[PDB]
Amino acid sequence: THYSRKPQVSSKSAKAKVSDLRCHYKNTFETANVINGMPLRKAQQLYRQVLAKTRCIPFKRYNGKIGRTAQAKEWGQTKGRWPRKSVVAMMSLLKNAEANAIEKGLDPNQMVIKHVQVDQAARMRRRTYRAHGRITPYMCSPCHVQLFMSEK
RNA sequence: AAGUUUGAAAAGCACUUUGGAAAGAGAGUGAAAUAGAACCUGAAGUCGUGACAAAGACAAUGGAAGUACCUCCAUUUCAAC
RNA sequence: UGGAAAUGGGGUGCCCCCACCCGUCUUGAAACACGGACCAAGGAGUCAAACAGACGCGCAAGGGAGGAGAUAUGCCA
RNA sequence: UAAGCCCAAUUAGUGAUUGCCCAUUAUUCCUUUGGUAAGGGCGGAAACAAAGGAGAAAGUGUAGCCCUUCCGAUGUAGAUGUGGCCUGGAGGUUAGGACGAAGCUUAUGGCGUGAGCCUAAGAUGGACCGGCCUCUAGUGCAGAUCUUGGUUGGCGUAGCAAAGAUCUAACGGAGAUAUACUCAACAUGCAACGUUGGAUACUGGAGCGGGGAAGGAUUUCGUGCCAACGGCACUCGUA
RNA sequence: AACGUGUCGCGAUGGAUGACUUGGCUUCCUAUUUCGUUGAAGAACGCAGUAAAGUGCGAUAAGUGGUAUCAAUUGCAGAACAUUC
RNA sequence: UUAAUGAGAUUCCCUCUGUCCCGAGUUACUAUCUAGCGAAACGACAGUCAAGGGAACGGACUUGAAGGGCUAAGCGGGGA
RNA sequence: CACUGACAGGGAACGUGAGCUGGGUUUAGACCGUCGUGAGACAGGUUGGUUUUACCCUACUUAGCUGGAAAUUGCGAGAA
Ligand SMILES: [Mg+2]
Ligand SMILES: [Mg+2]
Ligand SMILES: [Mg+2]
Ligand SMILES: [Mg+2]
Ligand SMILES: [Mg+2]
Ligand SMILES: [Mg+2]
Ligand SMILES: [Mg+2]
Ligand SMILES: [Mg+2]
Ligand SMILES: [Mg+2]
Ligand SMILES: [Mg+2]
Ligand SMILES: [Mg+2]
Ligand SMILES: [Mg+2]
Ligand SMILES: [Mg+2]
Ligand SMILES: [Mg+2]
Ligand SMILES: [Mg+2]
Ligand SMILES: [Mg+2]
Ligand SMILES: [Mg+2]
Ligand SMILES: [Mg+2]
Ligand SMILES: [Mg+2]
Ligand SMILES: [Mg+2]
Ligand SMILES: [Mg+2]
Ligand SMILES: [Mg+2]
Ligand SMILES: [Mg+2]
Ligand SMILES: [Mg+2]
Ligand SMILES: [Mg+2]
Ligand SMILES: [Mg+2]
Ligand SMILES: [Mg+2]
Ligand SMILES: [Mg+2]
Ligand SMILES: [Mg+2]
Ligand SMILES: [Mg+2]
Ligand SMILES: [Mg+2]
Ligand SMILES: [Mg+2]
Ligand SMILES: [Mg+2]
Ligand SMILES: [Mg+2]
Ligand SMILES: [Mg+2]
Ligand SMILES: [Mg+2]
Ligand SMILES: [Mg+2]
Ligand SMILES: [Mg+2]
Ligand code: NA
Ligand code: NA
Repeated sequence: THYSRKPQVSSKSAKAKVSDLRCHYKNTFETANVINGMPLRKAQQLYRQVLAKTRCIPFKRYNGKIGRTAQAKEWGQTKGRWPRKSVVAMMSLLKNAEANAIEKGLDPNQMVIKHVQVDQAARMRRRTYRAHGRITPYMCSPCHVQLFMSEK
């Protein structure tokens, strides 16, 4: 078993995924979730504008004590950020899904994202040095991402 | 500390395509890939996603008796019965 | 004789009423007394010897070995 | 003109006797369980094919041999009983399994006061194992500042602030000038890297100069490479 | 509205359980059974076509000689008395 | 008892001043916002008050008074 | 000792140490007196002697977003 959900019509759908991405899971969770119901072209425009810092990514769940901004009002929030490392990773994933649709013989201008899921992957371990001769964990948290889109 | 315990047999994924690569989407081997490499089974705890139920502020949990809605459950009945 | 009715179970919400946090020492705990983030696996009246009582079994003015030997026996501690 | 205090009533000089509300108490009915428990039955009366039915054990304890009757029932420390429940192995006996064993999952119901037992489904698994009578033991977990492994809120938070510092163009590189429509360009690909040439600074001869001992032992050099490591980054490196 | 709560289907992280066992522990028996200056036990360094560890071996170095057997060893090279060189 | 000496203990005087009357203004690095990276302590469950009684100082109990939800920067009354 | 209208008395864990300070009291060094054979003692004197942590909940101070009268539902209807 691969994907937690199944497209309505398989012959008019494209899929993509990536494992052990080495981006912060909490940052990638917010970046991927905002495009869940959007058309493919509209999702790609949003990521370009986030890199230009004219629009932001809303942080809805993992947002404890982050800054407030005026660009979060269009999402009905007050807190948002511009995580560039997560954005460029999601840009590559959309290109792969677009390539799969063209190979099948579909129109990328008529595709709508219908499924986005981000999960925690296995962690990697480093160490840090504290006062009074203590050693304490210094961990990294990568993530898995999967998605598919369907033609309207 | 640590069973290299995949599979009967490596037959360990030729080839197309997107990517700098890692990899993804197809195709194929095999009874099984939900057996893809330290790979039999794969629990608890924790997390993501979809559908649904609602819900002020009485921390939450709990008892007793009803009601609204649901029920991949059980049993009974279907003709001067 | 059906995508049937009915009666019991099961699930979630709601209403009226009821309802102090577990384990422990202590005369007295809910306590401003101590141990208490979650789960899996592990974790504590045992073996031997002397004595006594209750109960079961064999024999009885007798009861019973132990060590050892002998041959079925050269499969059989 | 009490909903206060002291007396006194029960529908009021009309006719005689109990105004009303609330218990794990009292009376009564149903069911369970145990007795210093109390009784009865247990020689199969006779007769009876489908197309009135079953049962009837001489019995401590059961799915209690059956029926009738009476009484008691809470409890820390503690004692005892249970044809009382559950786990690993042994002697017997009786079954199951590739038409799918063990294990695992549950808005799968049924049974039992309960410990628990059994069935259903798996769109799970792939080779062993259940019941009954005896025997045996390293035989049942919620907590011991318990042991070992894993996870987790705090949390994208505290912070990554001594030693003054970099700027520019051109090469290199996948690391860019990366767009669906509209459209001239900005308002839709950001940030970051090595080398060379310029510019600007620092060390300031008790030097981030050039050589040795102790200690280290290939860290030296060239080419390549960027999975992990250099707590930011790398096309670079004592990797 | 959002955050948050609850139940169900699916998926992650994690490595428990079951089945398996060339290992351990314990109890018995047999005998022409007990090392070294004729240099032992232990320590070091080396040896393969390819060879880091481990195993075996010692410049005759993953081994020479003899007896028995009877066609392999194998990741890839290489070699090729069968009457048994 | 003692000249010289003392990061030794003590009292007064001159000079001096933000020690104070009584505070005000400026600078570098922080805190604060962003990109990358990323912990610990602690953690029964939780978290609005007044009086009452109670192991004689309650977040939970009795009777009253408050209380729409979610958040950013600070603070040091309580969490005996 | 002065000024003034006057220089009243008390509580708040003998209010207030993750607010400060550390002079006193009360470790380890050392001197004196008295006591003890002695090691040592003295609510007797003297000198020198580390003051740790907030990023959690609440309270308080400011600073933002946002539903809602059956206080999220009923279609359950009330106009100062
Ligand atoms: Mg902060
Ligand atoms: Mg440090
Ligand atoms: Mg399998
Ligand atoms: Mg597996
Ligand atoms: Mg799980
Ligand atoms: Mg209670
Ligand atoms: Mg006491
Ligand atoms: Mg108690
Ligand atoms: Mg108290
Ligand atoms: Mg104690
Ligand atoms: Mg005799
Ligand atoms: Mg009775
Ligand atoms: Mg009793
Ligand atoms: Mg055992
Ligand atoms: Mg459940
Ligand atoms: Mg035990
Ligand atoms: Mg356990
Ligand atoms: Mg920060
Ligand atoms: Mg900084
Ligand atoms: Mg600092
Ligand atoms: Mg500096
Ligand atoms: Mg650029
Ligand atoms: Mg330059
Ligand atoms: Mg020098
Ligand atoms: Mg780094
Ligand atoms: Mg020689
Ligand atoms: Mg109070
Ligand atoms: Mg009120
Ligand atoms: Mg705050
Ligand atoms: Mg405080
Ligand atoms: Mg007082
Ligand atoms: Mg203090
Ligand atoms: Mg204080
Ligand atoms: Mg002092
Ligand atoms: Mg003396
Ligand atoms: Mg002093
Ligand atoms: Mg309404
Ligand atoms: Mg209305
Ligand atoms: Na000089
Ligand atoms: Na408390």
